Amino acid sequence: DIVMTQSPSSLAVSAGEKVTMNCKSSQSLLNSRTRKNYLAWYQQKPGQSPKLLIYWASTRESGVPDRFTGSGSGTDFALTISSVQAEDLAVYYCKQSYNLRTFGGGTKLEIKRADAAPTVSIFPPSSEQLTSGGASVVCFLNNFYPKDINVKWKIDGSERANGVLNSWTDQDSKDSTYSMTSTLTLTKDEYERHNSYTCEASHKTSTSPIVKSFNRNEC
Amino acid sequence: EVKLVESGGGLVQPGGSLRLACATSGFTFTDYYMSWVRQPPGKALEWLGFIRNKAKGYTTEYSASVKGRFTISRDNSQSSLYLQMNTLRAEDSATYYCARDHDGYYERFAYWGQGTLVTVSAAATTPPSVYPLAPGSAAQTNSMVTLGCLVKGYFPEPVTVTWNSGSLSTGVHTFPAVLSSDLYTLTSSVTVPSKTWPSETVTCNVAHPASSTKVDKKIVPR
Ligand SMILES: C=CCO[C@]1(C(=O)O)C[C@@H](O)[C@@H](O)[C@@H]([C@H](O)CO[C@]2(C(=O)O)C[C@@H](O)[C@@H](O)[C@@H]([C@H](O)CO)O2)O1
Ligand SMILES: [Zn+2]
Repeated sequence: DIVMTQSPSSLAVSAGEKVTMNCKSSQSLLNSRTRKNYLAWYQQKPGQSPKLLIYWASTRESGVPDRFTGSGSGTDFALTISSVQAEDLAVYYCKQSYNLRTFGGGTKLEIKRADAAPTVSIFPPSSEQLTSGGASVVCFLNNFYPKDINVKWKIDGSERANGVLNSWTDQDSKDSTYSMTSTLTLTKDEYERHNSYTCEASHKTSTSPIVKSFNRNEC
Repeated sequence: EVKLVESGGGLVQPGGSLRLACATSGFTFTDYYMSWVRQPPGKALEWLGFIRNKAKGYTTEYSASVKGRFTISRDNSQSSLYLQMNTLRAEDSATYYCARDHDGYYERFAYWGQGTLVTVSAAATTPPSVYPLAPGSAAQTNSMVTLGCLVKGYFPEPVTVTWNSGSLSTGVHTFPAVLSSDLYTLTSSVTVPSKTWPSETVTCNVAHPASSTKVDKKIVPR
């Protein structure tokens, strides 16, 4: 019954800039006996376990960079990053331990950087997959920014939307780019009725779609 | 060094039970409260409970979301911590973490394990098909070349993908799995110097712990 809320839910900041994120509790976390606020901050980078950054509101855990500062008291707390680095991409959670423990819902910190065009690679179905009756054609759209991007598939010059699934990665911790995979899955029998397989990428960095394709006759 | 390692996660039927374990080393175990925290895929952390230290007679407390349904216990002879879950439902699908908690003074979870993923579902375990993604000859003319592995048709999560047993680590993108027809599919790409391939080998190593699957697939020129 202590409700923790964090603000904003997400935001994007460029390297070098300051970031402020906020944490509110439904009830004071100031313990009268010890005169400390029982409020910790944790950083969870993509695919990793949460790591402790700050506890008792303002105490920085050893080994945490100096650019992280906790502040606040009672029901209102903040985590401020003085100068953002690409590696700071993460979700940041506050947590009370005044009465049992309760996490806030997190603030997702994304990194803004300069626009970048994707590198596009296309791959035909493997002979292993084909022997078993299936045919997946895969296209990677790698290291681009910002996240929005559109892929079009053409089979013998005509567009196909059925059986196309897309998946974006989380932002990269080193270059702040996104990557996306587009997989078109057909049956072997349908795959074999056509020749030209084309993955087309449309991203704000060019009015020209990036086009990669292969021809079944060529292998 | 301090070490915490969860085990026991995997697929369990709705209404079933599952016990997780957390093995610790590298600190005086009985001095610490220990907590369990879970995280549904893509969602926020949720604190579930703790068991106190020796000084406070090892008693337990639970969040309201799980009180009466989950039990925490510890083995102080082996420095191990347990979470027994009963009557599992879909909302319980999550990565579960053990974390070192209060030592009677400090208010912080100073250490966390890597977490173990629990999936609550009636679907059957299905091992992945792993297919090589070899670059077209048209795509081998540049400084950098991109290879991949398609890991199709498995259930439950997770799978791991490394390249050359983990020695190729930069320039890798492993894409989040997509679920369809109650099977997951994901792919991974690695981009290397054209110098290195096909002259030196590139192999993706896929494991699917729920079916004890281990696969290496060597990417060969087509
Ligand atoms: C003031 C009475 C007791 O304080 C101590 C003690 O001196 O024995 C020391 C405090 O640090 C705390 O450990 C309390 C007591 O064990 C309760 O500690 C918890 C608890 O519920 O077990 C957990 C703590 O993290 C914190 O949430 C406290 C809460 O501040 C109430 O004291 O409760 O014992
Ligand atoms: Zn009690």
